[PDB]
Amino acid sequence: MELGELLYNKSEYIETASGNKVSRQSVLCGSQNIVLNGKTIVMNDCIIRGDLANVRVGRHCVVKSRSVIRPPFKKFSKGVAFFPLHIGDHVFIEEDCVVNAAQIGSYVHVGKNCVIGRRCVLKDCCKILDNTVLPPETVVPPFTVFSGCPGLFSGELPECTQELMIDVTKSYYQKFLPL
Amino acid sequence: EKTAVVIDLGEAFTKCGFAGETGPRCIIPSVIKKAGMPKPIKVVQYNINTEELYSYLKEFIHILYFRHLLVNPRDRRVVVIESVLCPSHFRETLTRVLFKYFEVPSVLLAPSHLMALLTLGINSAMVLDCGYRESLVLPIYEGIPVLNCWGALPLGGKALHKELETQLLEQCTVDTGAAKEQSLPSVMGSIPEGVLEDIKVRTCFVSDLTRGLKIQAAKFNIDGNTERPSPPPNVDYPLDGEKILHVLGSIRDSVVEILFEQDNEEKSVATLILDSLMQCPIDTRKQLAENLVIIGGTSMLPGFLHRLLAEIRYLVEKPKYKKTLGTKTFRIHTPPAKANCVAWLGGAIFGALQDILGSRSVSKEYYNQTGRIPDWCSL
Amino acid sequence: DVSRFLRLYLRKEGYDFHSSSEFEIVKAIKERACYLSINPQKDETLETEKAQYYLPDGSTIEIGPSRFRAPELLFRPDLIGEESEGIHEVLVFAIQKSDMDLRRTLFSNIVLSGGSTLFKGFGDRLLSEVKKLAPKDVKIRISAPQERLYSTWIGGSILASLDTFKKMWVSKKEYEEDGARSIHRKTF
Amino acid sequence: ASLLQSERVLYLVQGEKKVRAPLSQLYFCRYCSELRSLECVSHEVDSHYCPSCLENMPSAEAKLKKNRCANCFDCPGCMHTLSTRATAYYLACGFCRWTSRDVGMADKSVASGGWQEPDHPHTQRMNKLIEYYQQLAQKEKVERDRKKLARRRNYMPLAFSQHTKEIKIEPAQAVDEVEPLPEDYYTRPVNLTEVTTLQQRLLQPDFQPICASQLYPRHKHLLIKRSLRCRQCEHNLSKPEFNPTSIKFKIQLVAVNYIPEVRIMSIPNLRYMKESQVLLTLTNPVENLTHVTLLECEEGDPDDTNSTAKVSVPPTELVLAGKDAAAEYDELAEPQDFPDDPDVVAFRKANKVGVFIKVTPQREEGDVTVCFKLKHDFKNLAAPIRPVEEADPGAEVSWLTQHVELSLGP
Amino acid sequence: QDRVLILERQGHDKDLQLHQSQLELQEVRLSYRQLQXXXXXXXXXXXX
Amino acid sequence: QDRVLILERQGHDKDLQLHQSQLELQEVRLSYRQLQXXXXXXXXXXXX
Ligand SMILES: Nc1ncnc2c1ncn2[C@@H]1O[C@H](COP(=O)(O)OP(=O)(O)O)[C@@H](O)[C@H]1O
Ligand SMILES: Nc1ncnc2c1ncn2[C@@H]1O[C@H](COP(=O)(O)OP(=O)(O)O)[C@@H](O)[C@H]1O
Ligand SMILES: [Zn+2]
Ligand SMILES: [Zn+2]
Ligand SMILES: [Zn+2]
Repeated sequence: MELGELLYNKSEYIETASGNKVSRQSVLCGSQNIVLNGKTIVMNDCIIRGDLANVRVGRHCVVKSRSVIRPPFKKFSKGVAFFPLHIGDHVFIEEDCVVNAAQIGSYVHVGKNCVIGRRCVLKDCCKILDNTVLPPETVVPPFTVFSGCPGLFSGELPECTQELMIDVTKSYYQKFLPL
Repeated sequence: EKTAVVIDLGEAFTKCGFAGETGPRCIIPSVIKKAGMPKPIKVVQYNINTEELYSYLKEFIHILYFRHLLVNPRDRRVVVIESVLCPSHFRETLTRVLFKYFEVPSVLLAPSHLMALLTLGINSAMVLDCGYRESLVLPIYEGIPVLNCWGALPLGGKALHKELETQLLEQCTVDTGAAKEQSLPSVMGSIPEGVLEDIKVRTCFVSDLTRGLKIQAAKFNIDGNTERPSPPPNVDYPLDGEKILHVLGSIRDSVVEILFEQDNEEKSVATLILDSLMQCPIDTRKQLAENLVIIGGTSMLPGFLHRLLAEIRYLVEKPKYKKTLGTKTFRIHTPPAKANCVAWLGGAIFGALQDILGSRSVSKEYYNQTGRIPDWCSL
Repeated sequence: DVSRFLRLYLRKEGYDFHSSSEFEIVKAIKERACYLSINPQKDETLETEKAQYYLPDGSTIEIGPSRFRAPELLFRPDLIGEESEGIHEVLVFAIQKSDMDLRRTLFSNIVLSGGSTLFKGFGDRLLSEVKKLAPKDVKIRISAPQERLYSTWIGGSILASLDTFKKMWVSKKEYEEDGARSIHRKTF
Repeated sequence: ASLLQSERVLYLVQGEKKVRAPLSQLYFCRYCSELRSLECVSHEVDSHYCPSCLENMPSAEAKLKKNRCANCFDCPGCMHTLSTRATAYYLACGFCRWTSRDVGMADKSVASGGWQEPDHPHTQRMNKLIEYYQQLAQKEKVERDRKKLARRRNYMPLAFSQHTKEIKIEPAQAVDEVEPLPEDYYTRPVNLTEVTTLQQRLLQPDFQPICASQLYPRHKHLLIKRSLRCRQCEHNLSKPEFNPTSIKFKIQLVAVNYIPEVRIMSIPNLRYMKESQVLLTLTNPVENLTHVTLLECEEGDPDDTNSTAKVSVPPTELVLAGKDAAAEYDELAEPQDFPDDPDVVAFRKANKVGVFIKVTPQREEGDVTVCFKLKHDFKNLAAPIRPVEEADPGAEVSWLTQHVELSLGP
Repeated sequence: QDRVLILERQGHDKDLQLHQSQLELQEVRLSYRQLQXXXXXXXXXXXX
Repeated sequence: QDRVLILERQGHDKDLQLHQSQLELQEVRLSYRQLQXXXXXXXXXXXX
């Protein structure tokens, strides 16, 4: 709201360990294969399944409530297996959002309730708008905005994304405290 | 020298590409998606303030020169195709945008009708331009446009889109998907122009003269009991997903008739050729009649060229045109590119001529000095 | 033709008058606001006021440069592309075609008639355009009446009143007996 | 950028055209002293690339290939990048289940090399017309040159010497009767799936087909890498030669990376009166600033103004430390403690200072808008200096006034 | 004399090219100084 | 013609200047490309 990030008070129940905060409400079925190296946030009722995964997330990663990050299955003639996805640094997944994406780049703002397709690659410094469908096996270049049910080039982003996005994710993390 | 770019700014669609090519590289709706506005504003709009028009054209030309075409604007020349009697302030603005902001080397303001003639190769021909706003005709005799014997009527895309909207609202039968299996009239107050255009293209067609003449008298109901031909089957068209509009068979073949209807005045798209040709010089009559050209996307409508050429030969026998244009052989030219992209193709053929282009075209150095674009009005 | 050419220039200003009814209001626009500039080239370079005209519906239209460069086509019909002499030319040519002795008296007595002389600054332009074509140091008097539009009728009204008119006209019985020529031969 | 509403508080540009834009979008010009907008600055073309298979193509190859990738294809039905599937290869879409088999294109033995677009039907007639007009234009050039050098000479067409292969195109034959509309169209159900919409018709302009079976898939459109160059200044910013899979700038320049960015941290009540807290972070390592000015009286386009923001505060010296600092590491005396300013200054963290503005809302009905001028000490470094060799006191002394327009939520 | 005028025009066009190249030299040379700084930064960052 | 001869000699000298300037620009561009290759190596290290 007018550049400034607003207050969000968390409850007592949340798994805070080595900077990484993960809501107890949010199930993450397969805790072994999933890994959170940095000071990540995972909001309540969110899913990070371990269906033969290697879900590596960023330094300041944010996943809002009711949102799912599942790896896609690669339809290979040699052997059909689930491809391990790698969420980049400073990644912001918005609320109620579906992600079946392989290799999500750093410094990205994925919009609200937007379905990303199977085996979908996202390069760094991009932005997917809200109520948008990226089809299976699609690529989005840097400094781009993809939107619509087709999921196609809408326009370009501001030049200063790399520097700006840092402030957003770090401010949200700092502003997001217990009550 | 570099291959000069060709742009053709229209109300419905803009043609864009490079000179010495078989057709245009990009053809897109002439609109811009501004932040806040739900429906995108139209880039060409006649009779508005210059500053507001300048901003829209600046926004549009930017999209053409970077997103659609990929080339530096300052490097290579421009060939701006625009119809004769295009509003003064609009053409003045369009040039001022290209010369000031983009800093183009030189613009050439070619009339669409003379460009359409080059594509065929014939030096003299009659040219009808059934566009979005107005269906204009202009006789071209051996390179010289005859402005004396001009002709225009508002029987294009806009007039056809409006006629379709009116007819659909009368016989309105939509299946919303909320106990609306039964015929529900006018659930939506207005239908968006994007939908109406898609219905027109896919569903509606141009009827034969014999069947059309019956349709005219049928809807009139001039002291006759159900004297209409059997219509085509009713086509169901989806509106915004769930809502399914059942388009009546009568609407498909009646909507077009407003173009070819006489309406007492004796002013149709057909009559406009013969009205112009009768006003032409006596020596030029037989050459122009033999060489007819039908450009514009409105004439793409299926079975338009057959109805027009037939309606011509019927209106010839009518006593007004029977004396002068009685024993004349009307033959249509088939241009190499499609009816929509005839105008553009001429500018590309002209753009390929680097030697003549530089001389005829207005240089930026001249415009910066003078600030006076040459027109067919007095200097 | 001036009304027809004004409609074309009004479309070049961006106001269409396609309908036959809408042609009548172009004739009204012409009759209301259209001034003949003494020098046409100077008024074109000068920025116009764009004088607003009110239509029957109530809508306003800014005419601008179309106002003055429409009736110019009388004095210079080659501009649009009509092969004619021009209003200044036909007057001079008609005098020059006549015998040399009368030329001076015919220049000294010119009368403007009809409605297409009532254009604002018509007499001013014609005088200037005639002078340069006509011989040097010749007196040119263009005597316009106040009732130019109704001049042709008033002439007939006077002619009709005279007792000489009784002889001039052709009787109904004369037309039945004499034949078709009767009307033509008595004309003069 | 979008999550936080950067499209609210805007900075003004100086020149011919005045524009209100977010600082995120604007660029600072270092050659001179005047920030300019994406609109004001001139655009260039650097490199072309495919959005699917990120391959940097040269400018020459693009002109030959008509600004398209040979390997990648976009579907005609919906607008999405196609994928090669095997059984011996067919082209299929993920969003819609349109195949290359549907339209009736035969499967190729080789993956990429086999696929092609048919030649344009009126390509042979085209070249013949160009060559005819080229020869005919060349005659006019010689005539115009001969006429011009005769005028330049001014010899009155003096005959010193004796004065004074042809290409003839056949003009297209006019058909007596054009083909009528087929009698099928009368008394036949029209399937809207079979016939194509305008959008997908017009994407293939060379021979836009009514039927779907004719409509072939066009090559994927190449995208552009923009480089900005100003009117007064020369260079400004640009991009690398490997913009594909890179977020690095060859020359990073932006208004947020020089001019101190203002943000509305707290928003108070909108009912006729309130006290709004706004932050003023610095980007430069060591500098000084001040938000003293009240935007004069009816000067610098204050038409948007619908309130009277006092901001009656003297300059406050803030500095940025490009390092990972702890929560209250050290307390500096002269910077922080000396100008305590409890009423004026809300809080002073690292590269951060909150300031209370006394706004007067409900002067109009709604949509509260405030105009205020912000000053800053711009270390321009216009003169030649290697790692701040020159003192740059006159540069630092220069006070640059940016007319800011903050828009409260209302 | 036509050859003289044409050769003068050729020299003038070459001088225009030279001036454009000089403007590009200045602008892209400030760019190259920035890139030199960037290359130093890149070596340091490679170490880091 | 003698004046034009002086102009033509100066034009040839300026063409030599153009050759030198273009050579310097191309060489600096090649050096920057090598630096960018080094940067790409650094980026590979960073990816690792
Ligand atoms: N391929 C087509 N088939 C049928 N109708 C078309 C086609 N292309 C365009 N049209 C219709 O005809 C019109 C043509 O307008 P156009 O000539 O492109 O614009 P302008 O006259 O402004 O230059 C469009 O508005 C559309 O309604
Ligand atoms: N006040 C006026 N100013 C300008 N033009 C006028 C004016 N009054 C009439 N006209 C023009 O002159 C025409 C009238 O011609 P008129 O004198 O009636 O011809 P006639 O002599 O054949 O009866 C009008 O139709 C109009 O075009
Ligand atoms: Zn500058
Ligand atoms: Zn590709
Ligand atoms: Zn598709």
